[PDB]
Amino acid sequence: QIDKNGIIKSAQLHDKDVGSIQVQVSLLTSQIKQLTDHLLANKKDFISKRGLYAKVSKRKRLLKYLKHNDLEAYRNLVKTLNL
Amino acid sequence: EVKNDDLELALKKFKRVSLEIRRLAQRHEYHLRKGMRLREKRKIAQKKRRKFR
Amino acid sequence: IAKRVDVAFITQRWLGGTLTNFKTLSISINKLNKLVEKQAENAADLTKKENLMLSREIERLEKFFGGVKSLKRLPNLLIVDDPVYEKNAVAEANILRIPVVALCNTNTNPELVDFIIPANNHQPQSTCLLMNLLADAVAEAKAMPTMFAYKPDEEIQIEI
Amino acid sequence: MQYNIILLVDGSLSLEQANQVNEKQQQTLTNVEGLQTEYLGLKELAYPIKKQLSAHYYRWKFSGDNQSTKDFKRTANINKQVLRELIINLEREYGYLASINPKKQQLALQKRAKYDEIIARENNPENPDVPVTSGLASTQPRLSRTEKAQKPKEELWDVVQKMGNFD
Amino acid sequence: YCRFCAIGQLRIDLIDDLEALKRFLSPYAKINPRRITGNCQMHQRHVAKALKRARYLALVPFVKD
Amino acid sequence: ITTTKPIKAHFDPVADLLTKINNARKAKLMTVTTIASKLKIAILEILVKEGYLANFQVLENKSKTKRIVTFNLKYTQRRIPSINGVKQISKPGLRIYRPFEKLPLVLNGLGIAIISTSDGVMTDKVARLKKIGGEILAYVW
RNA sequence: UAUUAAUCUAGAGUGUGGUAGGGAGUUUUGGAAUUUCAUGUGGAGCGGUGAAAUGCGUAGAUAUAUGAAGGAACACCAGUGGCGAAGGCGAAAACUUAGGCCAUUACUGACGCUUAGGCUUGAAAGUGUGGGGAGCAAAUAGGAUUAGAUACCCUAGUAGUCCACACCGUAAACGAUAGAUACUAGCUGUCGGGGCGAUCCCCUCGGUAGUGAAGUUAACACAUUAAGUAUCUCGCCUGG
Repeated sequence: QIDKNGIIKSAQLHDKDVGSIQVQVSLLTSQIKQLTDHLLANKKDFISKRGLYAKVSKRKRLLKYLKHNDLEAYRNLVKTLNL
Repeated sequence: EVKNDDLELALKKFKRVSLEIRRLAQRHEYHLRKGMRLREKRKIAQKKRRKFR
Repeated sequence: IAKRVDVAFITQRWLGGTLTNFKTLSISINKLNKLVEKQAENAADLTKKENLMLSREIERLEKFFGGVKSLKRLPNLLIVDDPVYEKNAVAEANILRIPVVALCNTNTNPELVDFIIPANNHQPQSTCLLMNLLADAVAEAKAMPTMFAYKPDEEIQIEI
Repeated sequence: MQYNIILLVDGSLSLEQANQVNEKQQQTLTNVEGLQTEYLGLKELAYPIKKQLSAHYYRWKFSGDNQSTKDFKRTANINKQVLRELIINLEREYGYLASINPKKQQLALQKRAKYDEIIARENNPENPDVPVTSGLASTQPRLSRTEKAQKPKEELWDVVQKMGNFD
Repeated sequence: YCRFCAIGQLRIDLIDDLEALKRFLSPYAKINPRRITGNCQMHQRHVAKALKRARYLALVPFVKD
Repeated sequence: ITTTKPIKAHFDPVADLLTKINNARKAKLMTVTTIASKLKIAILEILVKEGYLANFQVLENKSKTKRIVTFNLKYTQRRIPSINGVKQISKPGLRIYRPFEKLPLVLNGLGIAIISTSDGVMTDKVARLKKIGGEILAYVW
């Protein structure tokens, strides 16, 4: 399982936040890692590949938007390596 | 039916049983397309619905 | 109501064409006059077939052209019980310029009626009361007595 | 998830040896705890699975690791003593947290009123009564107020009409 | 009239509900249609799955009545 | 004043208001509402001061978090809306700006076009009086 | 409107709780039926056609009783059903995973649409590597048919139909309707979520169908899921 609660505890920015940028990107990275494991397990899960591409597209667009509208937005990338 | 205690009504219902068996085997005495098979199934369902209001 | 007040009436609904032109109404009234004043002298002289044909023609004229025998110009008004089931005449009246007054509950097109009467005709008593009210409304014009206009009573009659 | 493990012994056998093999085969479970020992007695199978028409059924109830069963799966299939290893988990369509369960009074009322104990009473199982009294999933109200209004007008009647005294 | 609609249980287990399933069994040991059962879409498929699992457990004979 | 079933801004002021107007005059609807903005406020102002529109209101609940406008249409007892036709010339994909002597007129002067140059929207005759051209946005008549 | 500066959240997702499915793949398990074989009886037919024939039979077949092997499809439920972006998806279960719906009283701050180039998936037939190959069967042979029949009919028999790996990327891959954005009379069924509650009906948000006014299209026809209303983007169209 993804164990989202640890991801919530990882990079909180508020006293109560589940929809901030950091939580979204951390959950995206966790899901990317899990899906990479599952696709290297079985190499014919096409729907899983489509979901993987959707997740990576979401992550890329959010990261680019943060880097455009803010400067220190990608400060969570040193503590959580990209890709 | 399976049991038989009436005079001839048991064979009368066995006629229905044989008709059901024949109509089920109707799908297994000649081969056709799977899509055409499901289309025929839908048409049979529509005919049954017309028979059942 | 027709036998009470001297006005034309329709027994069976129009088949179309009996209201858009006067020439057909003229030949109809001429046929009625000829038929009545000729059958006044022909009831048993020849075979039963021709006399029965004369009677059948009289009855057919009653069925369709029964009430249209006292008009020289096109009807200036008409009262309809419902635009549905009588669509032909109301459509002609839309084509024509004659004003329309009619009964309609909700199953109508309000555009086709110029004097809306949202009176339900499902219950017979209301229809009877409104028909008598309109008969009394047209009664005062020809100086004939009125019965149910201000009377403190409702017409109650079990359905026949 | 839950674990309803229905287990079959090798046909019609004794009870002592049945408990012996049950508790021996239960040792294969890795670390999951919370099980209840149970037996469903001597039942009659619908068709001969191998040669027998009667055997003992067993029902398991516990919850734990999802990887603590494939070992039991591979041990049960090979051996001839255990025949069927049906598994039910919380993937079977279900749902209840604290309030979807206590509705059995509906069937209680059905059983009570539906049956006729008086020769002059008939309550059909499919009858309408219009019982909706209060509670309607309120229409999500949202209030406001005007601050800059202009040109107020009122129209009451709009349908086709025409003048009178048709001459 | 459906028994699974008159209770609103929305869940059925294999044990202690077999009598209703056998009541819904034609003398040919086949799943009865939706003409009489009263099951609409969810009770119907749950009953079907339960009967299939019982068949796999030799609780209802397949074709041999 | 209360309106549930929350509304959504279509894409932009002019297109939304124009399609609402066209659908209302097709369906003979009295009241039509939409999302509030300065441009739509100006459009409603000019179209109500030009004698083509009934009452118009702008409202909010407690802040600009939910701020909308609503308007009625001028009518007649014979069930005929005052407006008859509309066509948008300016589009989100194309905006044309024209000088003074290139100022269009609708019908032949009967219709009113809406032109904003530097002081909100205005009528064609006033813009020609001030000899300021600018951009048109829609023809109504 | 183009830039920047900030703000707010009717967009957007996120989370919370409820939530539904033939969604997908990997791994195990079952029965029904067919064929072959072995054993029990069996003695002149069997099989097939509109009519017949080809074909099979005393080495004892079809008919059956029991059992085994074996691989192909997973009736019943199964339906104006459901699911997914499409192709397509229906035995049972184990593991992982996909997206959807509802109240949001929660969060961030417009982060949204479309998408040239690229990338991924993409029936069925076939190509290559290797197994397995019960039936089904193009080409192939025979017998009937026809004036002729290289066809429809029947009996034979490989490729193939199955699977593991890497290919093909074709179609009526159809709703012959690109997506999105809001808005515009109604009515009748079905299902999913919420509340009330013996069922049933009720309301609210939705998937999904049918009927049907404005309006549209040349007509047919379409009708809140538009071929209406207008907008944004991409692609496509110029006689045969």
